[PDB]
This record gives sequence, C-alpha cells and structure tokens, in this order.
Amino acid sequence: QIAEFKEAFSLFDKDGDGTITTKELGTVMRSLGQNPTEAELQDMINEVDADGNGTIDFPEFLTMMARKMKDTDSEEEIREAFRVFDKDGNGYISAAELRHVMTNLGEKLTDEEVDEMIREADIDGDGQVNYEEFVQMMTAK
Amino acid sequence: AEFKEAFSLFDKDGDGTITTKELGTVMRSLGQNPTEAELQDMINEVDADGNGTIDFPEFLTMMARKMKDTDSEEEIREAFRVFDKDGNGYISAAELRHVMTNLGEKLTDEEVDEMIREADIDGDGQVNYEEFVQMMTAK
Amino acid sequence: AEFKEAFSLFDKDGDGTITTKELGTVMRSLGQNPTEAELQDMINEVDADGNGTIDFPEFLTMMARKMKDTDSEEEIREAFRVFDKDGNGYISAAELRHVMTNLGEKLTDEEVDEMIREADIDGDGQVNYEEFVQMMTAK
Amino acid sequence: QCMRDATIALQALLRGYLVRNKYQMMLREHKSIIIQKHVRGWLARVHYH
Repeated sequence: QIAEFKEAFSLFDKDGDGTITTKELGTVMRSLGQNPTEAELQDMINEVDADGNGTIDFPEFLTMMARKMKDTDSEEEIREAFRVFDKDGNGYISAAELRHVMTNLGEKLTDEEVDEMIREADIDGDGQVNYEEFVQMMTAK
Repeated sequence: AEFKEAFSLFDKDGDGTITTKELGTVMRSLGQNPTEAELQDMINEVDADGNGTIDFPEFLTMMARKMKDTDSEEEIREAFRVFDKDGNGYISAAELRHVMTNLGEKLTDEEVDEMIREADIDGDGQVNYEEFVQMMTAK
Repeated sequence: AEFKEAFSLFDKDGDGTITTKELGTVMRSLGQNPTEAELQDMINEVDADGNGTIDFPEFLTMMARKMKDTDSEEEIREAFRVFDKDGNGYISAAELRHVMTNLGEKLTDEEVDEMIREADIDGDGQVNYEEFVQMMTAK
Repeated sequence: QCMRDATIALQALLRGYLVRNKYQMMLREHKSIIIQKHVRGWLARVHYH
C-alpha cells in the first residue's frame, strides 16, 4: 500500500520538492500497478485544481486515486487476450509481427517502447515469441 | 465518414494502398452500409477499370461522389416484411433461410446457420422475426 | 556534525587546511554518508574552482549549506532489496557481485572479494543478504 | 472493433509493464548506491577503529 507507493512517489520526485510534474501522472499510476489509457488520465487530470496545477503532491494523487478508484481498478482485470498473425495456430509469432501490431495498430506504441519491452520478454534463437507466455508475463503483477 | 486511421488498419503493409476488393469491407468498417451491388457500381463509374489497388485519396473521392446513396444506408433503424401477411409475427425457419440464401445478395448457409445459433424455434417451426432482427443488429 | 578534533587528525601538518580531495573522507569520518556524486556537487556549487585546500571555516560553510542532504545519509538503519521477490531471503553471490561492481558508484572486484571473505555460501551458491548487510554495517 | 480493442489492451498493458520494469531497474541502481555509500562510511573504521 502507501509505503511502497510513497517510495515510488519519492523516486518520481527528482527535485525533492514534494511534488511531481503533472505530465508524469500516467507513469506514476502505472508504476503503482494500474494500466490506464492516456485518455483516462486526461479525463481525470482535468479538474479545476490539478488542471491548473503544474505539479502534484502525494496527498493530491491519493485523493485522485480515491475518486477514480473503480475505473482505475478496472484497468487491472485483463489477463486474457486474443491476437492473430499466427493463422495456423502454432502459438508463436515473430518479433517483426509483434512490432507491427504494437507500433502500427491500435493506439500505436513507439519502437523505443517495443525495444524496451523486449528486454523483459523471452525471445527464442529463432526470433519468435510464445504469445501465451508473453501475455502471462505482461499481466504478471 | 472518411477515416485515415481506419484505412491504416486495412493497409497492414504500409504501402498506402489497399486491394480494390477490400473496398466494401473498408466502407463497412467506417460506418456505412453499402450493398455489394452499390460497391460495384461505385467502382464501375470510375475508370478504375485496370486498378488493382486504391489509395486513400481515391477512396475519399468515391465517398464524396456517392455520399447521398452511402449515407442512406445508415438512416434505417427498423425493418419490415412482406413475408408474414397474416401478421402472426412469426416466420418459418425455412422461409427465413430462403430469403437470406436465395433472394438478393445471398448469404451462405454457413452464415445463416451462425445466425440461427441460440435463436428459439417453436413446435410449428417458426421464429419471432422481430426478436431475430433485434438480436442481429442490437448486438 | 562539525568536529574540529576530527579536522585536526586530517590536518597532519598543522597548516590549518586539508586537501580538497580529502573532502569526501572528512565527511565520512565525521558521521555522514554522502555519495561520490554528492561530494562533487557540493564542491562544484562553490567557486572553490582554483582552491587546492580547504580550511575548517570553508568546510563548515559547505556542511551548513548542504545540511539537509547530508543529514539524510545518516537516517537509514535498514536496507531492502528488490533482488529477491520470491522472499527466499537469499541472493546468489553472482547477483550480489553484479549489483556491487556493475550498478551505481561501482565497487572494485577486490573490494567485493574483501566483503565476501568469511561470508557463508550454500550449495545453491546463495548468501543470506540480511546477515550480510548486518555483518557489513554493524561492525 | 474487437481486434482493435484487443490491441489497445495489449499496448496499455505493455505501457503499464514498461514503467514497472523501468522503476524496478531504477530501484536496483538506487539500492546499490545507498549500500556502496554506507560501506564507504567505513573510512570511520580506518580513522578510529
């Protein structure tokens, strides 16, 4: 709870001012555990207080989390997902195909986000990924 | 209803073009509802005769030329028949399959067998077609 | 934590000044744990640019300016990892050498070798890190 | 739509995984720093012990 989260907050505070930049709201939520979309963050970064604010304190954030808790919790449910590239039902997809789905489809990720992700994803010597194991690792928490 | 992002989900390769035969599925992905006939007429009224693929500009010009007919297909919310005349509110699964697979722009039997999964059928052999039309669209 | 007596043991000449490169060691003889980075930042935020040595007054003014950061380095009495998540209470000697000699303000392999003298290692190859942190600090 | 929703969930989860890894790595470096530092407080051990 709040002790691990305070240590996460104290790592996001870099200046040591007690307050983190409002831009780093969606990384702090995600660091604690949650997954939120960057739309959901925009719909709860707005306020009359935090919309006007340049930085946010740990009491403010704890207040935001309490207000939006249900929606915020709803982001942690997803453990199962389905994806094609595999049509033949091998259970495997290439790293090229994974990069194409992540960077070319949906909200779109960057290549740097995908390159970051493939530092904590098993990839065999063929260059393929078991996508059932990959979904389990990403949801793992 | 043009959407570049929808085009970029049909383009998978990133060539900037999609096959001329994926035109009906792209219009229908967008929001529109054109017949397979209307889709062919839209292609045939352009000298896209020899064209194997379409770019987003070409697709934009076709939708703008045919906006009125294409918009008409997303007006409707209710659907009558003309199959029933008694006004029983019921149609036989045989007549329902016949209108779907024998009239108009025919569905396959496998498409129809999918839509009659979970659809109740009485001891006469008739289905409530109002519930069946609602269950197909309202999903 | 200023101490004139501690300064008089660094001053071995009775000049009144000590070398600017013995500033980190003087802080860590007083009490204070400052990082090698923190030590460089405190020197760099004074125009002690050309200064070859520091007097006790200069050292006093630096500690008073930086009291808040420097005090923080002597709060900590415990030390969790974040290199066990299973909660086995054990870490491999390989991971323990890697954090020490590859992460942060890197120790030398000879320094790490000194700290693993008389440190028990099982048949898996793992060390009780809680005992190892206590055995390093409580001395 | 269902394929697009499955892709957005995948990249939201990936973004939530990445930051946790990046935080975890930062904590590993920060943990090393504060132990390396406490050991080099043993200039004390040389000076009086």
